[PDB]
Amino acid sequence: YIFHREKILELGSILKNKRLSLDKRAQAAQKIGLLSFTGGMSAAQFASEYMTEVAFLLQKKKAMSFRTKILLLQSVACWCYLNPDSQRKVRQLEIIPTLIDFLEESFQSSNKTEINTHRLCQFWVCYALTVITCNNLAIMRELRSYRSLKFHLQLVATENWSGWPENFAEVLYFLIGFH
Amino acid sequence: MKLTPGCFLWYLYMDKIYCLLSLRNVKALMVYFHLLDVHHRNTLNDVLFFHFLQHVTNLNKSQIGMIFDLLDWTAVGEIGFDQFYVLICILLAHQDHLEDHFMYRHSRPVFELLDLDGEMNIGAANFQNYRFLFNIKKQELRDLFHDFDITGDRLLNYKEFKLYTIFCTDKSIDRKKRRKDRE
Amino acid sequence: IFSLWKPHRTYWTEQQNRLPLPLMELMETEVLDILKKALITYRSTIGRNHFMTKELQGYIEGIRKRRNKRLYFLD
Repeated sequence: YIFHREKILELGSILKNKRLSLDKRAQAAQKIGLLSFTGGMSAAQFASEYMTEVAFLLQKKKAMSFRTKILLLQSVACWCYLNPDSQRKVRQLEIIPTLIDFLEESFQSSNKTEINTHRLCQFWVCYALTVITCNNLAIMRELRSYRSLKFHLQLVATENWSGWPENFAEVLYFLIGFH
Repeated sequence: MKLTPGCFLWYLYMDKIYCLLSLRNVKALMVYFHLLDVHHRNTLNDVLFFHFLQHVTNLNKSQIGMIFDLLDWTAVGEIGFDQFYVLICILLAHQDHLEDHFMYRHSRPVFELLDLDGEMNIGAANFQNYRFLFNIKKQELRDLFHDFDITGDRLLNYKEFKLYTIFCTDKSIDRKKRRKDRE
Repeated sequence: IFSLWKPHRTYWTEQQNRLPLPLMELMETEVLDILKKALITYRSTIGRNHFMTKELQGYIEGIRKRRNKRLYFLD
């Protein structure tokens, strides 16, 4: 029990050291995500304090490289599932509008320098947002609120899915209700 | 015993009430057991787990020696589920320093693993080299031999190990007991 | 009730499956390391003159295409 709690306590004390490169803290945040998911419920209300720092740094997406943003994509994807206090915590505290804000990435901003990593970013953000869906009623109303994303959802219907377990875009469009 | 940090076995969850693992974690481990069988015969071979413990631990080939013939209780060479699950249970129960609580209620299994040859009685030549698993030094081997041999013929018993496993969880009053012992 | 009900119930039917974690498709790097250690001990054992050699060769390209689908363009 408490050994997991104390070890994530000191590596969280690394996580609030500001004067360091971010990538070791990003794989540290991967360790919070995996250890909190393999703990259970009690690890999730233990780790209920620790989204302050990652929620602070997720608005600085225009500075760091693509590795950091895809790393907190699978950090929040590993953290989010089977977690009720999480899934009503995130839509009141700027997460799924921030994933919408993440999505403009490159369809109006950039065209190509090495733009394969861009569709890798779309792969990991859609796999992030399918596993936050659960069975509530709140979140797909504001997903219905936006306008152009359905058209972009058409674009993620167009692209081929290589070696994935199943095509998450078509079950996304099935769950989003614009059919 | 010091395992390598950052490994998968360092990410498991240990409970401090019955000293066990979860249903979803052993679901994950039967998925890795299913994918790790190269000839897919619902069983396990040796050198893969040998390299696995070389990655996750730091122990030389003698430890491979007595580990790989303690786990070969099936006496056919090819191993399976239960020995793998109980061995990963014990090796992730070493570092938590509450393994005395683990064989507080796992008496009959460590009987059956220490009964390497099926006569229900255990000699000193069996566990003289298993002291790496339980960090017991030779002076308290001498003390446990000359203080807890009701059998008296360098041999063990079921109720003797019941006294041994209620002895294992309360060592502070055991040092105050040996403080009282000469008086 | 109504078109709220009949869709989303099936999505909790989606919520039981094997459900790999996002790191379960990338935790096998040391599993590749220990099996490639088994390959180099196997090359010290018998070499290429053999056919269960060929089936573990089929296993190493099978996991090569199994890891390639996440590592074509990621590199």
